[PDB]
Amino acid sequence: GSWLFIQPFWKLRSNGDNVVVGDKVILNPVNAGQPLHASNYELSDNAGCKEV
Amino acid sequence: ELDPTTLQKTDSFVPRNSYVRLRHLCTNTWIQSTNVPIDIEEERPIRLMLGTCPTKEDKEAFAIVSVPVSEIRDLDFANDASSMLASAVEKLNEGFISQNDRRFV
Amino acid sequence: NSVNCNTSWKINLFMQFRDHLEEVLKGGDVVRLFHAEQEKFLTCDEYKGKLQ
Repeated sequence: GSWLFIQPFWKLRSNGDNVVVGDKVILNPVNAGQPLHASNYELSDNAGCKEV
Repeated sequence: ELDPTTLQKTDSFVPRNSYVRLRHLCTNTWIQSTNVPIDIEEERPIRLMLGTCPTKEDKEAFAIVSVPVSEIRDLDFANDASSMLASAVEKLNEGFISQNDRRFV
Repeated sequence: NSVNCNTSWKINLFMQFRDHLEEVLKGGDVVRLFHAEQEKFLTCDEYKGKLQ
């Protein structure tokens, strides 16, 4: 489950291109296939922290 | 002015088919695509306005695609042939065309 | 026309032979501007009475 695909969030970047620091990317779990997401749900125990 | 979107060889020549970001030197503003159509009156607008803004966005980048010289030559030949045939059409409409003009046509 | 004269032709170097390579962006080349994000080609044409 730790395996993750780094994918281009910008159309300019294409598969096989070198990742450049400061570039927005998409992290897709290989097995799950659903990209990570910083949801707006807030944890009850912790204040101001939102689940990923 | 052009700004690279990726690492370049010590500011060497601009490579062919390379993504670039355009900026206006006089204003120091970068280009950007806007959704405000230019032909809203048309039932299916196809023209989208572009504008230059002081802030730069990495997403807004225009790639330069090289066109073969053969395509440009064919386009120029087509335009010249269209012009000559228009002239011949005008001559025929006038009712008189010279024999040499007919041979050229 | 070809005839005896005193006319002289001043050669001006527009581009050197070394610079005449197809792997680089050269001045005078015909290019197309393509917006990667919207996947559209920049166009210039007359809409009503003016070029836009």
